[PDB]
Amino acid sequence: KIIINLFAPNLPGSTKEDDLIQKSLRDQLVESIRNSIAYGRNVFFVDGTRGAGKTTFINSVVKSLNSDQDDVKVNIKCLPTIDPTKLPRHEPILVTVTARLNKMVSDKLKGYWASNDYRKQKEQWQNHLAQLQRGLHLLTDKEYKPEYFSDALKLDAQLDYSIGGQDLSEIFEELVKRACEILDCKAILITFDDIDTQFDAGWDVLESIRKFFNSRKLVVVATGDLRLYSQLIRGKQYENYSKTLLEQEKESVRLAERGYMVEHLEQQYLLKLFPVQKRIQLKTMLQLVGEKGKAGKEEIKVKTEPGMQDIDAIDVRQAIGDAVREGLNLREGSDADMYVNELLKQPVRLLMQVLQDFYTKKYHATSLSVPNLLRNALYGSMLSSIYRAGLNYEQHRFGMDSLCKDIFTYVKQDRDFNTGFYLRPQSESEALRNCSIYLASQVSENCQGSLSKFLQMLLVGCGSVSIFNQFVTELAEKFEQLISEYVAYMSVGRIESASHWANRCCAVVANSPNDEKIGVFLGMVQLNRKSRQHMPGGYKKFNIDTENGLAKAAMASSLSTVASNNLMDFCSVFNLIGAIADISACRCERSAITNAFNKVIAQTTCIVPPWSEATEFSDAITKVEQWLKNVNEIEIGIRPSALLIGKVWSRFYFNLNNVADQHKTRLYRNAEHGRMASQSNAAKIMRFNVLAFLHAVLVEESLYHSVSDREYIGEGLRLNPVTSVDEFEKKIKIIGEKLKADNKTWKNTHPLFFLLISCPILHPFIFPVGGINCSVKALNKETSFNKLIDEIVGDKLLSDEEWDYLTKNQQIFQNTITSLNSSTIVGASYDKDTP
Amino acid sequence: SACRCERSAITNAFNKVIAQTTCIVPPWSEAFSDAITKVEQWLKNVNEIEIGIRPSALLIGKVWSRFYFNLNNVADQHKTRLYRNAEHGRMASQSNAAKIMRFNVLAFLHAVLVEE
Ligand SMILES: Nc1ncnc2c1ncn2[C@@H]1O[C@H](COP(=O)(O)OP(=O)(O)OP(=O)(O)O)[C@@H](O)[C@H]1O
Repeated sequence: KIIINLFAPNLPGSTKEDDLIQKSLRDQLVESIRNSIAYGRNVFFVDGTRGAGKTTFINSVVKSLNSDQDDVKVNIKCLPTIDPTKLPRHEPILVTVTARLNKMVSDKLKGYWASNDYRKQKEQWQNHLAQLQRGLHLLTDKEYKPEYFSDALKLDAQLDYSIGGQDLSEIFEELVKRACEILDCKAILITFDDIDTQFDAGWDVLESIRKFFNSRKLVVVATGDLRLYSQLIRGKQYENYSKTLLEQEKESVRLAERGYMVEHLEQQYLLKLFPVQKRIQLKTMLQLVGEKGKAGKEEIKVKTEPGMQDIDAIDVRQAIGDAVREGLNLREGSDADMYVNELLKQPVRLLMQVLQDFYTKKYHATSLSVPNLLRNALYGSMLSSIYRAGLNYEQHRFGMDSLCKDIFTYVKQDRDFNTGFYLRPQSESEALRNCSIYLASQVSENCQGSLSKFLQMLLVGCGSVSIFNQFVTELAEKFEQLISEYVAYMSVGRIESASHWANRCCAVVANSPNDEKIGVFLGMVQLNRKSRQHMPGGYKKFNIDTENGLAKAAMASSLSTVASNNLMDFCSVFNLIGAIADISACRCERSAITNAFNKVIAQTTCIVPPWSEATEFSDAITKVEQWLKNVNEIEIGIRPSALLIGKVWSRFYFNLNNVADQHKTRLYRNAEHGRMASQSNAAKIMRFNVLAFLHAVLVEESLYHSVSDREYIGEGLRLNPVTSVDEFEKKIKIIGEKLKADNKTWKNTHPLFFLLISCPILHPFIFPVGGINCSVKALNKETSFNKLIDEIVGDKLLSDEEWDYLTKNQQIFQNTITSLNSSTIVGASYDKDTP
Repeated sequence: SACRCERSAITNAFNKVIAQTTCIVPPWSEAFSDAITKVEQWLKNVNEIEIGIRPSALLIGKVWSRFYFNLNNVADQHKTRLYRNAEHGRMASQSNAAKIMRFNVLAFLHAVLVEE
């Protein structure tokens, strides 16, 4: 039963019983210490990294040994713990030990009453101390005076030392023996604190232990890190090599053999001092409480509130679980517990300061933004790792712009361009591992409570590194110059708008001239700006004026042109998504919504990246204004994570790869008004580009969104819709009834998909006139698809007569695209027809 | 091979291994309801048998070595046996994609079998 009170100071000095994390080792060491005496140098080493609690451990060992020392068969007196870092820089350790030993002895003489025995054993003690003072210069001398030879040849004493000469260890050995007689103890414990704070001063501890602490009446307990003593020992065996030899034999053959010798003298210097059978490894908090399935060797509980009852105290893994899950907006499972495990493997001081800072402000805040509490808690603890890894550190500049830059500068060092945006604690280095949980808190804090910041992190944050894992990585110091150019061109960290990112993102996927020269790309299709001959069928140069209402608005938000030797023109889904990320940010006023469609269309000049060789429109605004009304009351309960945004991009990116190549072929002569799956056109590619985003959001919303604990897709193969709709239709059908079963609505369980499926900007792209897979029986799926969508959003996207025109083989369309199918894709050969 | 052999978790874990996994090229590049049921008793046997598994470092290394070399021969001898007609056929002189992957799987079973 171990309970840690977070509102207590929780310091190594101010830690009483009943909260010792190391209670199994404290008892195990003490009995093993007593066993050694009850049965030669006797040194116990308590291993452990920095912040493990080594000072707190020995502090408990002395407390558990000084109690009932005379009430047990083997009496062991303990000196106060010696801290090698806090001692005077030049004070010998033997001086410190003797000074602390003299105080213990003198205090015992003042407890005696028989003056005959008091005076008999005080003359001996003063004689031994005076003899130690006489020979103390042997340590603090830079030369050997010839007149000291008389001291070695003096025998004017009754000691009758075994070996001749003024051996200081011999003088100290009987000094300890005299002290044991006075204190009436069978041994004396010399506890040495760790040297981790300043480890160059721990050499005197090592040399003193092996020289003067060899007696059977001395028990030495020294803690620290063997990884740190090894560097101290190795650097001192190198000082035994003459400087001239090192300078004259700098070549590898003899240099390597010397290094083999030093590591082979270091190895046995540790084995001589701290024997393996006596070392004790301090267990980190993960090894105590254990995992969910593995039995917890101990039971650690945390008092997360002031005045909390002992029964009320909650388990530490649950306490970390609450902070990690709510702080990162993350749901119970492998991903949430992967962060919790990493926080447990942290040094105890670092972990106990994350919890202390998080739960102190959490309680104080109520007297909420839990992700903000964890962001500040992790910022302070992982600050040394943030500085090392080069992440943003100023707190007045925290925001979306200063976060997407951090995600790019993190995966660049992590080298995980495929899954780095997940921000999982997987990096081998501890600095990048520490930043991963801090960055995850940053993403779960900024994007929380707003849909606009979710899409900016999706495109600018997660996307920018994927648009680097391809289309920029083939060009690769040159790599650091490529990074410098790429982030300056795309202006990540200072983006003007999400749409502005998409237009630059259009060029990089365009300034990489793909094979077959077809102007069909990942999530973007090129369209001709000029008219020529040789165009069969109804294919024609794209004209924006053909579309009406939302149809004109939807393309205007999607069209993006880049200035080059010739003005390329593109229709991307990133521009469509970036437009949504811009409308959501602004207010519900009509004036601001109008500018969103008109931020890029006719006032931007997207020069190619340097790494290249060369009214009814008011009705459209009304629908967007109505949708923005929904966003401002639904997005307040959104809980996006760094995992969800990373996952949603991953599926959305994978689909855009499938639809890119699976439609690079089906661009045949009769593809206009495509009705079979073997014919595709600009209305087909863009329909599944948009439907890819609506699916990636849909499938991994229920999978990973923290608002709904349960899973509503159920168990099955989560195939994604490419050139088809049944894959999307299968999942959207089966989700609907489960919420009715659980008495939950579509908006309070999948707020992200509900908002994006009800966005009028992408509504014309869901059912383009050109893009409809009205097969003999697949049209029933789309008929169900339209019915499901019309019920999710609450409004009929297309009227009964409007739907019949798309399926059955004039009409004006104010809600669906019209001229996209007739558009001519650059680099497409319109000579081969569908067979 | 997961823990607790939970009929739902085994189903949940089975859908992960069959889900399509897409990955990008490395930077150093120049370019079933009754199916889950049959898995249940397999984990019933695994949890009551794997306790006795005593895999050495040499065992794991050696089994791979036979496993690594066999797939070299399979990818080399069948590298030219993709003829025009009847690769499924009747004899071993011709090879198809269903027997390149048959001997690749059989190589793993053999390498485990022979050197265990
Ligand atoms: N038994 C314990 N109970 C409560 N908190 C503990 C305990 N052990 C360690 N801690 C926490 O971990 C921190 C580290 O303690 P400690 O000073 O012993 O570590 P150290 O870094 O190994 O030692 P040093 O201060 O000598 O460098 C403490 O300040 C405290 O916050």
